[PDB]
Amino acid sequence: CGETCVGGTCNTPGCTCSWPVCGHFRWGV
Repeated sequence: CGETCVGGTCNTPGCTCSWPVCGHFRWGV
């Protein structure tokens, strides 16, 4: 998605948290 969940919170509809950053595991956005 192009974000960062340094706090550990990125549970969005269609996106996952990837501390420090945020997005996915394959792409990372």
